[PDB]
Amino acid sequence: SEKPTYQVVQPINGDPFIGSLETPVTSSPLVAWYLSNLPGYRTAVNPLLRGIEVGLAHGFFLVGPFVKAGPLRNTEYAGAAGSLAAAGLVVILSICLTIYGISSFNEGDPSTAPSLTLTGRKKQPDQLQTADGWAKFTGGFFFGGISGVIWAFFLLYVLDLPY
Amino acid sequence: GHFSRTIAKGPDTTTWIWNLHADAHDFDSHTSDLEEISRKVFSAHFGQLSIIFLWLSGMYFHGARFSNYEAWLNDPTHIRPSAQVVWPIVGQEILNGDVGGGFRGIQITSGFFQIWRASGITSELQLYCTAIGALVFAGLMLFAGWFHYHKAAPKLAWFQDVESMLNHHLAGLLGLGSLSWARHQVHVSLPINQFLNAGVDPKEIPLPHEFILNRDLLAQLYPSFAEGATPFFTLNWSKYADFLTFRGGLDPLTGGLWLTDIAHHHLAIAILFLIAGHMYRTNWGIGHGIKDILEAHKGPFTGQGHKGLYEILTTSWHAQLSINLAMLGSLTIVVAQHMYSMPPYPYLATDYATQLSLFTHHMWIGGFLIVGAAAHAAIFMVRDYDPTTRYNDLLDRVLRHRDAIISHLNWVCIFLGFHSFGLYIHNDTMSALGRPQDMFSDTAIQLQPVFAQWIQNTHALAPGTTAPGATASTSLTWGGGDLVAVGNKVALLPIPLGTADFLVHHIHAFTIHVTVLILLKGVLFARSSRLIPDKANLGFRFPCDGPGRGGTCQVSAWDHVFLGLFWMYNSISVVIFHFSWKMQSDVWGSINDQGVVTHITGGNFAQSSITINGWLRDFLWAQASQVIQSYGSSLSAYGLFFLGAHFVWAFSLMFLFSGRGYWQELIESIVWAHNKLKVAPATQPRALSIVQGRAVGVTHYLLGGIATTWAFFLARIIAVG
Amino acid sequence: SHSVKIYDTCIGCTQCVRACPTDVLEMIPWGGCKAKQIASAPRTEDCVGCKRCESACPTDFLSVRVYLWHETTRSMGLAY
Amino acid sequence: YFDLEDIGNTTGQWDLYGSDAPSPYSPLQSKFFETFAAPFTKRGLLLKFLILGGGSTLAYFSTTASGDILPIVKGPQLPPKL
Amino acid sequence: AALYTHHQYIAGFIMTGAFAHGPIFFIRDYNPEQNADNVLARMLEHKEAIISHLSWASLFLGFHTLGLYVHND
Amino acid sequence: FMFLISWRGYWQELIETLAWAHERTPLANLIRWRDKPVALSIVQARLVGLVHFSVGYIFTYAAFLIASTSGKF
Amino acid sequence: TPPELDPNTPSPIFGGSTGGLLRKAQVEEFYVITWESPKEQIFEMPTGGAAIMREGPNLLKLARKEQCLALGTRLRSKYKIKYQFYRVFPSGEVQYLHPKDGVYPEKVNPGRQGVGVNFRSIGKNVSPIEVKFTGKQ
Amino acid sequence: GDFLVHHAIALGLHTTTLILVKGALDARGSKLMPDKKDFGYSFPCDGPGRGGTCDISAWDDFYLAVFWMLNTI
Ligand code: CLA
Ligand code: CLA
Ligand code: CLA
Ligand code: CLA
Ligand SMILES: CCCCCCCCCCCCCCCC(=O)OC[C@H](COP(=O)(O)OC[C@@H](O)CO)OC(=O)CCCCCCCCCCCCCCC
Ligand SMILES: CC1=C(C/C=C(\C)CCC[C@H](C)CCC[C@H](C)CCCC(C)C)C(=O)c2ccccc2C1=O
Ligand SMILES: CC1=C(C/C=C(\C)CCC[C@H](C)CCC[C@H](C)CCCC(C)C)C(=O)c2ccccc2C1=O
Repeated sequence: SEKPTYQVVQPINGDPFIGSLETPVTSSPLVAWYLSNLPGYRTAVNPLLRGIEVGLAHGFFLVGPFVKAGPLRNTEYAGAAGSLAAAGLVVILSICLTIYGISSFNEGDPSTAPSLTLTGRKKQPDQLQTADGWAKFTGGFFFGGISGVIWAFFLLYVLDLPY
Repeated sequence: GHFSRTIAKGPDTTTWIWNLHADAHDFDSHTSDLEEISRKVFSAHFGQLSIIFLWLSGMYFHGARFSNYEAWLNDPTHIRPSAQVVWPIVGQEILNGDVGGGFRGIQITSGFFQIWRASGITSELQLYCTAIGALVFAGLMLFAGWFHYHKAAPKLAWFQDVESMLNHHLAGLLGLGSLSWARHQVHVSLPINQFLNAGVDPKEIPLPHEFILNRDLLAQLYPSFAEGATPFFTLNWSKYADFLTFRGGLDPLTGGLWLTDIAHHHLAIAILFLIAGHMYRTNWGIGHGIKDILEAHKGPFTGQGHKGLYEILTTSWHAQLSINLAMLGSLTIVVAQHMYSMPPYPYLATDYATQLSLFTHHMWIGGFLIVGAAAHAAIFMVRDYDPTTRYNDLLDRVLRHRDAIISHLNWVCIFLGFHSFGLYIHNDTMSALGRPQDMFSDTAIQLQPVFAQWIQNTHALAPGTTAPGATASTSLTWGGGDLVAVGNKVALLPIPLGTADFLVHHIHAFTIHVTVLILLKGVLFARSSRLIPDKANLGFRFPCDGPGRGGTCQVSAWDHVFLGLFWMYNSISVVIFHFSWKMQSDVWGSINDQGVVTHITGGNFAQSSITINGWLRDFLWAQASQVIQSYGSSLSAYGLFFLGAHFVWAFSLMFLFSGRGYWQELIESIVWAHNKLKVAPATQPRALSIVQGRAVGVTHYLLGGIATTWAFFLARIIAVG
Repeated sequence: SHSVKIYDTCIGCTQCVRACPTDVLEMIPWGGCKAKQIASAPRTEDCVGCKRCESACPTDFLSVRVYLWHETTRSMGLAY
Repeated sequence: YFDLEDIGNTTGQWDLYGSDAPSPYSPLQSKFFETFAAPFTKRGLLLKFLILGGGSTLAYFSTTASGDILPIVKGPQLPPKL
Repeated sequence: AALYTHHQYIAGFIMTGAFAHGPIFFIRDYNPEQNADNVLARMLEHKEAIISHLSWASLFLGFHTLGLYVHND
Repeated sequence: FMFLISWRGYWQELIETLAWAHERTPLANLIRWRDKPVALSIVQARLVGLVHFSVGYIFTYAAFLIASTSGKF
Repeated sequence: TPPELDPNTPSPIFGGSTGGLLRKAQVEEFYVITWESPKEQIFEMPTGGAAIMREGPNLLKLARKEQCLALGTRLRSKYKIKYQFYRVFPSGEVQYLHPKDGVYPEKVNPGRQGVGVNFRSIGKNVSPIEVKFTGKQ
Repeated sequence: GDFLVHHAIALGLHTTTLILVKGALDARGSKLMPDKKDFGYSFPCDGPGRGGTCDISAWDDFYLAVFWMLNTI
């Protein structure tokens, strides 16, 4: 399907009766390559390892907003301890993750994820889903989140750039 | 139903009466003959023009016989513009109040007085003639419609020649219209007003026609007129620059735009519309086929594009009506925001009562017309959309990814709503808990609109730099250190933009986006939906498709206009509120001998309009005191209409919160009481239709709501300004 | 799902069937009226409950009655 | 054109969008994480630990010097009629 | 002021409930035959009389109370 | 007022577009709902709207009855 | 009557939309509709716009059943076209509904079975009664 | 001043009772819906057929009266 199409908006994976379409945003090698990578995606890899990447990244990100816009912006006493706040959020966010994991049982008919790639290769399964898999992932997130939080505080609780 | 025979047939229920008016102008439902429709609407426009022409005649007539315009002319600073007088019956005469000039009348806000001074009108004699000339025209227009429907009605082929129509309308009407008015200015408006600004008095001004005949009187001022041959044919044009300039800004004595600029403006506009008039193809070769040019645009993204548009916009009125309504409304809005910032009339800006009501009037008219674009766009989809005969492809895709557009627009509104209204709920909570440092304010965490502040900055430094010919600024809100003060009133002043100004703009972003959402959702999903695959067969104006599927109420495109109608109210209603407070707080006021300026509310906008409680107290509760204390005075009617609107408004909630099933059952008991006493009408009483009850509801809601502010505003600025 | 019933007061005008968009009703041989037909409601599973059938019934009060009961995806009219 | 009762999956959007990636892995540093993230991988056990981790909130508020819990001092208003 | 306003709204809602369980009685528990031609069953057979006069009494009060007010303003 | 004026069929069609969205958004596909998102029922909305109307009705006057009286005593 | 059955047929030209099947089809049900056109015509297609009909067996897959009938009822009008649709399911299976009898529901047929016919006439229904059922049996 | 308001309250009582008893006496059915008895106290409606049947259940009549009750109190 390249490249004298001279048009953009190919029907989704050749199927024009499934709702969605193909656009550069939907499917561009740059986007696709980008989307294929990352912890949420990257099937066939340990869930716990993925949660850590995702968890670690988010925890680190959360500190900035809480510290800067916190009720003590604005205070030595609350110089960044508010990061504790960022941490609390990941404690709560790990609950929400844990309870959601109870929508997947241990029987478990593992994986509600599709069983095939596009190109209809027809091969493989995902495994993020399922009770055991999801739980590992949360635990990674919790671990990743608390850490990302502490590290970001670390640098700030020293800093020098930018004051 | 007069229009249709079966419709006319006979009346058996009262529903027939309501239907009769509801589909009175629904011309495309009376015939399938396009030519018959087009002939109908063309004549209808004549009948319209007659009414507005008659309307104008009464405005000029009343200005002549029932106004103190002459009295206002000599002393415009503290004479109140008043037309129309009230007969002394059942206590009415109290509405006749002190307006100055030894005259008893109701103060007006239409702004005709400012228009008439700009036109150089000096006597009731002149107003009297213009009234008659308007009536004479009204007689023509009405007659013209009768002649083009019963005597000589144009062919469908006549109306379809859009090219020829375009060329004329933006040249024959726009160009020559601008040119013709440009002539009156420099020959009548400019000379006479020049005298008026010299305090010569109207009766001591020579008659307008004496300026035209002999150059002598017009040449002593503006000495470029002295040359009989004129430097025009010399094509130097530099000599003319005395009567017309690019000075801009504002005359410090009359508070309006220099007529010295408006004449030059129209002179440019005229030929600019005269040249642009020579574009489309007709008969003598030279020109464009709009059909051809439209076809040329196509794209990797659009595939075929615009192909077939010319067919659609030449066989479907609702398609053309939507486009026109969308921009004519949009044009009315930019008119409101150009006349406030650049006062084009003598002693207009000084008259605060007129300015508030002018800006507010144009905002509603503009707001309504845009909503009407949504209706006819949806009507087009239901009645005129046929892919078999008139495919576009542009329309396609749009329909193809319609679930996408709405879903995204749905998100933006939620993002905007939170990031607008939420900030206020934040400030309201932080202030209540006793922590103003926390709030989004200029004194605390500030959110400066640096982008808008930057655009204004470049407008200030524009004259001389990026605008050499411009001696002064475009508008004094972009001035910098300038200040015009006509009378003891402030005409205009640089308007500041702070964090309080950042919030309110984001509320307008919001309200407009939601209004767009509701209306656009109704147009795209007018034919089909996952819920209702055959909505197009139910029509454009239908109540529902039953309680099935969990409930399918207001799935019609009509009802989307119905819901978006309240939101357009919610929208403007807060634009006009922004205008009112900001102008009163940071612009309008009195200037002293030293130069100290005291504003009406005293700059409380910046730190009190960031709170909801602040609008409810410092704005509503405060500025209401006028309307609610207007009893026993000349502004008595506003106090009553304020109460009267609050009623027609709460009266709408009766129709909006209920359904016709209750009412029909109630009527049953009432019909019984009638049948007992032989007083049962043969025309059986029926409740309003499901859709009518919504139509009745929103009208009264808009009326009571709009009307209620009308009395709000007009009582406020008159008593204060 | 929804519960629909037909009554012998019917006259077999077949308008309830033509109105239905999900095909819940059908006509049936009967000896009760001049048309000698009568409405039937075999496929209530596909019934959405919109009462389009009722708004086509000419009998003094409806011969076909829809009683909104338990909700299902089909009755809810969901496409997702 | 391509509907196959045989495979109901490709017929539907059963397929994972190419965003799936079933590729290799990431560095051996994982051997570390797998060791120390294990107690949080059990689920239910973690649900509890976090809720009882709400014992932190109690501890943090029972002891907190700089939150407005003091007047600091004033002489109170009477005030409309005392 | 609080106590009076309190109980009047409490009394208000309660009245709407007494008038709500009324219909529910008619729909779910009312046996027309067992109540043949008694005072209860006589209310349904001249219901159009009670409703219409309540309409009149409501229309009467509203037309004048509002009328007298607006006049005074 | 929202639940009393605007009615269901508009909201249900709006949610259907949001259901499509969630499905076609990466990094969010992994999560799915256990309950089908639907617009509130016709009767439910009349209730929910009446509850809002009644709560605000009481709370507003309660805020005014107390404060205005407490302030002056 | 013997259901005809559908095996493979070409789909009408269209190019895609966002109103198509989505997940429900994968896990619950989806409906397909078949009709034969004597000409490569153009039809509206619900949940979208403009698709070429094609000439031949013509096979289309939709959801909700109702979408199919809407198309089918438009297919019978405008163009003199016969049509049939089924409910696919997620694990093969062959459920054929409509016409079914092979003759349209609006047209009386010889052996259908009444199903839910009350010979009492409306207004003669009872009042509860705490027992099971509602009285409109 | 005490005269006009007492009539306003009398207006509030009568109208509210009008709405409530009408819902009660027509709970089992009217002429627009003779078999309302078969649908229960609370149902959405009976459809747009026969002119339209919005808010026809006895429940809705209550829901309409709650508004009038709040006005009266
Ligand atoms: C929606 C409007 C709004 C906004 C913007 C804020 C903002 C704020 N509030 Mg307020 N608040 C609001 C509404 C709002 N509030 C309402 C309605 C109430 C009524 C209860 C309150 C009551 C309230 C209280 C009592 C307090 C605040 C406080 C605050 C401040 C800190 C809060 C915080 O944790 O940081 C935010 C935490 C985050 C985790 C933010 C994450 C969001 C990020 C930025 C999203 C980024 C999007 C990104 C583009 C995604 C795509 C990127 C892509 C490239 C990958 C902050 C300025 C506190 C304060 O200011 O004390 C002085 C405080 O004590 N608020
Ligand atoms: C000179 C007298 C005259 C007479 C005897 C007629 C007679 C007739 N006309 Mg003609 N008409 C006239 C003048 C006249 N017309 C003029 C001057 C115009 C140009 C606007 C028209 C445009 C016109 C059209 C487009 C049509 C007719 C039609 C008809 C026929 C049906 C009448 C009708 O439409 O229903 C109703 C009669 C009315 C009087 C309706 C009222 C409309 C007026 C203009 C309202 C005035 C505006 C009002 C002031 C708005 C403010 C209201 C405010 C108080 C709230 C009838 C033979 C119709 C026809 O041929 O049937 C198929 C038709 O299509 N007329
Ligand atoms: C460009 C101007 C324009 C034109 C030529 C039309 C023309 C038409 N419209 Mg449209 N419309 C417009 C603007 C316009 N509209 C705008 C801006 C909106 C948004 C509000 C609408 C919303 C709209 C809807 C919802 C509908 C139409 C419909 C129609 C068609 C027939 C309806 C009819 O006969 O009117 C009938 C006239 C009445 C029923 C009178 C109603 C009473 C009015 C509203 C009260 C006004 C109050 C007054 C101003 C102040 C109080 C006075 C009082 C106290 C005395 C006709 C083709 C109908 C249609 O189906 O299209 C074919 C339709 O249902 N329009
Ligand atoms: C301010 C808004 C408002 C007003 C004025 C009314 C008024 C009325 N309601 Mg209503 N209601 C409302 C809001 C309102 N309601 C709301 C928000 C709801 C909740 C959805 C209800 C729910 C409701 C129910 C359930 C019932 C009513 C009923 C009634 C009628 C009671 C009869 C009566 O006392 O006096 C008579 C009429 C009036 C006092 C007002 C008439 C308006 C003026 C006075 C008429 C004069 C017109 C004047 C000449 C202006 C002409 C205009 C010009 C353009 C021609 C009365 C018409 C009941 C009823 O219908 O009883 C018969 C009833 O069943 N209401
Ligand atoms: C951070 C500050 C920097 C600003 C950048 C970000 C702000 C602007 C937002 C980027 C939008 C991208 C526009 C690309 C320019 C553009 O529109 O390209 C137009 C592109 C061109 O198509 P063609 O080349 O085929 O056009 C010719 C033929 O198609 C027509 O004959 O068409 C499409 O993109 C189709 C899909 C619509 C795309 C929808 C995106 C709409 C964005 C909605 C936001 C509107 C914002 C308006 C604000 C005033
Ligand atoms: C009050 C109300 C009614 C009843 C209101 C009606 C029927 C208004 C129409 C009544 C008019 C005013 C009576 C017409 C009287 C004639 C004009 C005769 C008058 C004779 C002289 C007085 C001039 C509905 O039908 C309805 C339907 C759907 C949602 C809400 C409501 C709703 O709220
Ligand atoms: C907004 C709106 C919706 C959409 C409303 C939805 C989807 C309700 C969902 C609300 C979300 C979940 C947030 C609500 C949170 C509440 C505070 C619930 C608290 C939890 C318990 C107390 C129940 C309708 O479905 C509707 C139907 C008929 C008429 C009008 C409307 C209407 O106006």
